[PDB]
Amino acid sequence: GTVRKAGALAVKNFLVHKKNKKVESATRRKWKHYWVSLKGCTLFFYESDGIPKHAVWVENSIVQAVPEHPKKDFVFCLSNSLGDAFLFQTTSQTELENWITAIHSACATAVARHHHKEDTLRLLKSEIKKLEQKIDMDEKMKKMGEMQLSSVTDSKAAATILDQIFVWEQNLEQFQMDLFRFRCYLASLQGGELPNPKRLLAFASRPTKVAMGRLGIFSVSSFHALVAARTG
Repeated sequence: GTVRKAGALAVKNFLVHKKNKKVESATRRKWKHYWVSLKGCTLFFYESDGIPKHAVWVENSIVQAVPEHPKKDFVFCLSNSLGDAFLFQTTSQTELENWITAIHSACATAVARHHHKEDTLRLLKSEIKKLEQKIDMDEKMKKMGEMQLSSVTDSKAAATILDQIFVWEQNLEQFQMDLFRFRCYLASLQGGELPNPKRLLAFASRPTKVAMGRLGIFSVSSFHALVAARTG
């Protein structure tokens, strides 16, 4: 409940997930300036012309720099655990990095408290290892199922296997996203470099690539929103 970071930020809605379960582009709006405080795992927005006006819960979030934003420098994008994303602009490159580190650190903390552990670093490493194993197992089984398909003549049995193949496809996306997120949280705590966004995007399934094409956006942020929108 302590203030981890506070500062001036311009803010704009970027993706929204209202219904159901469909991520859409947010209606176009002016950037709005706020004094913004990160307390625990929540960003509080205060009208600079004066108790918080808005509050955004950012547990299990991902924050990514958007250096290629057209009209603006020091823009970053936070995608939450529900399928929404938000654009923020800060005052400098250093403060951008500071904001990323502080949000990811609050997240790392909230995760540790969810597993009732005090040693956040140890927990994150444990969760990272577990995900890596889940992923390895399900990639192997998925391949086994695909190969198995050509020797299954009964269409009902084949259909059931195809179902599980696609279930693994979706789960693998989610696991990869979660792993990326935990690597962000771990980097924040270690002063390490963030995981590679382009590597993550290579794990997008075909239906996700289609969806992104519909949003008109191919980024860690839109990928994350789509996955999270599945409450995945």
